[PDB]
Amino acid sequence: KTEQQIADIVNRTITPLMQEQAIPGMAVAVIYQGKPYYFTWGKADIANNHPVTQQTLFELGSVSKTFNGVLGGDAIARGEIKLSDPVTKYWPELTGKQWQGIRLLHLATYTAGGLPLQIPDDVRDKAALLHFYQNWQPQWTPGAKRLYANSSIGLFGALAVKPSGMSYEEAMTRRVLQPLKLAHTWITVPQNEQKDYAWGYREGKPVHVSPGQLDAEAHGVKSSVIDMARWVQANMDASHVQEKTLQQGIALAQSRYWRIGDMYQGLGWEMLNWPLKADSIINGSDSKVALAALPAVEVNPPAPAVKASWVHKTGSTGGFGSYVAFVPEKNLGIVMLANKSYPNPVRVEAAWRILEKLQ
Repeated sequence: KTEQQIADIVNRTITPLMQEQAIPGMAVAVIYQGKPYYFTWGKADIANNHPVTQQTLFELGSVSKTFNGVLGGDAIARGEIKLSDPVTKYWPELTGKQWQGIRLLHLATYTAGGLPLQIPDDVRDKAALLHFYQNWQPQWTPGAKRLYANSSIGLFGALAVKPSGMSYEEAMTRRVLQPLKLAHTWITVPQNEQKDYAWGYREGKPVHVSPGQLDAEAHGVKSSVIDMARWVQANMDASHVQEKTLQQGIALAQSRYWRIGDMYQGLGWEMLNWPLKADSIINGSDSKVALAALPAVEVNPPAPAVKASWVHKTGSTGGFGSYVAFVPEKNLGIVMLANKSYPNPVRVEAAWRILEKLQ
């Protein structure tokens, strides 16, 4: 209930997590009764002894897919695209017969038929990207199986913005970031903000890898703890969001498009019915399960966003580990940002422990 109790609950979980996982720096935001509480620990840059602050930028990895889903939802609300539209409507160059029957819905929800996890490192331009998709051989018919893939949701983001006439980063900045006042959220970090951009660590060493094709769409957002708290607030309850297409896009990203066991696939967001057993989300986050091709069950028509849900997303990069989770029915949420990638089951367990103790 009190700020001191919230602080005690958060510190009791995060301090031993950082010690056990050898995390150099972390920033956490808790949304409790719709209000944000911010916490920072450790170092953004070990060698220069820079501390984590409320302005520190962390790489979100796959949490970037939530921004992709919402921008896609906003495009639907504008009347620019429809999830039922064929992929070929936005990329007429994809003449391959295997692309007939594949819709934007399938790209957004990993159900196109076995698109690969990543874009190959040698595919470095649009013609090479076209050749890659043109020669891709599906494993299953569209809608049969869900197989998590950056080449799937990455292409959804790229195509969703085509009617806008803007690049993906520009459409994301104008349509999502600026209206929600996310002033410390970037895809390309400007030179003047490099001083706040944390270093990611792997095996005790600073790591940096240049971005590849579709990185912005699938995995390229960087954000601060304050903006991530604002992102969770807006996604939990968009009633204050003045821009209607964005309010509607947020709601569309939490619609239930497919059922995969106990999980429901949204646009970027993944949801489970609330209340639930902690083991479902913890075991569910293990990469062996998360990356598995599993039968997908279409929800006809998509079920509108359910308030009684555990809505979440994990994400990592070579040097970062992030996790966001929220329960709209309880006006309760958490953001966990770290400059070391650590096991997903460990993130989910720590988030569950904090949110269980707060409720």
